[PDB]
Amino acid sequence: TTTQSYTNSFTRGVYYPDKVFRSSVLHLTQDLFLPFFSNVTWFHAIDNPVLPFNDGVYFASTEKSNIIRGWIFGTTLDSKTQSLLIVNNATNVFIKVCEFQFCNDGVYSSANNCTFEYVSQPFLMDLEGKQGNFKNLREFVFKNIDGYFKIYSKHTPIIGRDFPQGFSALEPLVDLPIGINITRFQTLLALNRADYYVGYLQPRTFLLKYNENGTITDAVDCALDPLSETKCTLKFPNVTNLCPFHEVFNATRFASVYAWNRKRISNCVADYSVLYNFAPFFAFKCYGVSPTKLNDLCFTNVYADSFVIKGNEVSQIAPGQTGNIADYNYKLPDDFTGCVIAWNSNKLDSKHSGNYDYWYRLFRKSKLKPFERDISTEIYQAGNKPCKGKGPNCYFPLQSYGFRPTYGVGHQPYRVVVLSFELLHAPATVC
Ligand SMILES: *[C@@H]1O[C@H](CO)[C@@H](O[C@@H]2O[C@H](CO)[C@@H](O)[C@H](O)[C@@H]2O)[C@H](O)[C@H]1NC(C)=O
Ligand SMILES: *[C@@H]1O[C@H](CO)[C@@H](O)[C@H](O)[C@H]1NC(C)=O
Ligand SMILES: *[C@@H]1O[C@H](CO)[C@@H](O)[C@H](O)[C@H]1NC(C)=O
Ligand SMILES: *[C@@H]1O[C@H](CO)[C@@H](O)[C@H](O)[C@H]1NC(C)=O
Ligand SMILES: *[C@@H]1O[C@H](CO)[C@@H](O)[C@H](O)[C@H]1NC(C)=O
Ligand SMILES: *[C@@H]1O[C@H](CO)[C@@H](O)[C@H](O)[C@H]1NC(C)=O
Ligand SMILES: *[C@@H]1O[C@H](CO)[C@@H](O)[C@H](O)[C@H]1NC(C)=O
Repeated sequence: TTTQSYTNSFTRGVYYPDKVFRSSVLHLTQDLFLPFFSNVTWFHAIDNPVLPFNDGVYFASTEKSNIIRGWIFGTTLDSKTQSLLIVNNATNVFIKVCEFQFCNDGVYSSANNCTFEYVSQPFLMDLEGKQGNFKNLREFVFKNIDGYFKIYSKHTPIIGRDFPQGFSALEPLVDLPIGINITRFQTLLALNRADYYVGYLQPRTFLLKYNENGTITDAVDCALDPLSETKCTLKFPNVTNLCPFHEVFNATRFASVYAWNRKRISNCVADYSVLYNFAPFFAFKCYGVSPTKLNDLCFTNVYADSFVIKGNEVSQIAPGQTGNIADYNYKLPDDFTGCVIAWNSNKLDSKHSGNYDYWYRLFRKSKLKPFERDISTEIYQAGNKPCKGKGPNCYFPLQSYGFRPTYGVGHQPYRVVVLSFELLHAPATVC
């Protein structure tokens, strides 16, 4: 079973917003943070309630050695939507993104459209002074800002008070881009023959005091108390491996725009001159960076979203645009920093007697959020009758991009690959 008693969080759950060292400074940040004094649910164990996930979750736990392994994320937690899994097995982790089926207790039996996994050093550290009284308190913070699942942690012992209220910062451990939809949240247990602290983050403005050593000593909220609000107001590397752009441009089944195959590029040397050779460029509209000055810049990560679309939709693809593709199929974010590449390909998307392999979505319940995929076949509703049967007033969502060797250029196949560069203060992986 379990219990759902409520307690107070006090001044707890503040993590270094960036990776920028600061000294004798009173830097003010706006991001997701756990509100000061803000209602954290303390649970027990002796079944395992699936907790809602929104705007990140603050998770703390006090245990003897180990009874909590990891966490599960995703939506509907079934074999119809991709899901996460972060079990800290033994002295390592097991992070992965896969459409997990079920276990109802080997935590999954899914080996389908999965892979896309990330392993790393274990997130569980325990030390004892020859005695078990050293009940170290493990605090974690997770968030899913436009994917890029972020994870923060900090282990601190000498827990003489239930949920110490003293200040404690949180250091990041790993930042892997899952790029999925997360709404639910669940936790794993262990075996044997008082923990589960859970708080939710909300968008707040924090004012943080930084020590000369960079350690965050004190922080004050700016939306909690009149005094707090007033106080707030007054306050290239050793790489030679050429990037796989070759395959990116030498693929044969650049997917349809309804499933934009995103390709992450890292640990490589990006000489775009090869990118200039596998494509008589018809459109090289770069927004965040000048294409001439691309060989003197270092990007922490590069994303190569590849999809073939029609001619007008090439002009459609741009930051802040409109159309049946820019709303329901692929929406580039407004502050895009990257390049779009669209050369012609009427030799691989054509044949006599025709071809209709490709696809696109004219019918979605809402607009597509920036960099989000929506692969699903649901009949669009009309009137007040939910169909899923197909016909008038009952429409299938995606209609075909049937390509043939003889259309006008406005209808001719256009191979589009869009590069999303990362120009932000962080370890440079691509140069
Ligand atoms: C910031 O860094 C200083 C230089 O390392 C710290 O001073 C030291 O403190 C350690 C023990 O904490 C001593 O062993 C050493 O001799 C020296 O005095 C200083 O404490 C630290 N300030 C912090 C962590 O707030
Ligand atoms: C906060 O916790 C108190 C004590 O259990 C409870 O009465 C109150 O309703 C909680 N507020 C919210 C919004 O959860
Ligand atoms: C946990 O599972 C991962 C799966 O890749 C494995 O690499 C790791 O070695 C395991 N943990 C251990 C044995 O410490
Ligand atoms: C994987 O997804 C494709 C469509 O994207 C679907 O046809 C296929 O059945 C899926 N496989 C599984 C079971 O994950
Ligand atoms: C994440 O989950 C919801 C429900 O599954 C889904 O509609 C959407 O992709 C995400 N949330 C919203 C409303 O943006
Ligand atoms: C490259 O190797 C040299 C020699 O070992 C080392 O000093 C340097 O720090 C390395 N650079 C990077 C970015 O790893
Ligand atoms: C792909 O094939 C070879 C490399 O295998 C290359 O010469 C050719 O230009 C490539 N074609 C395109 C369109 O990228």
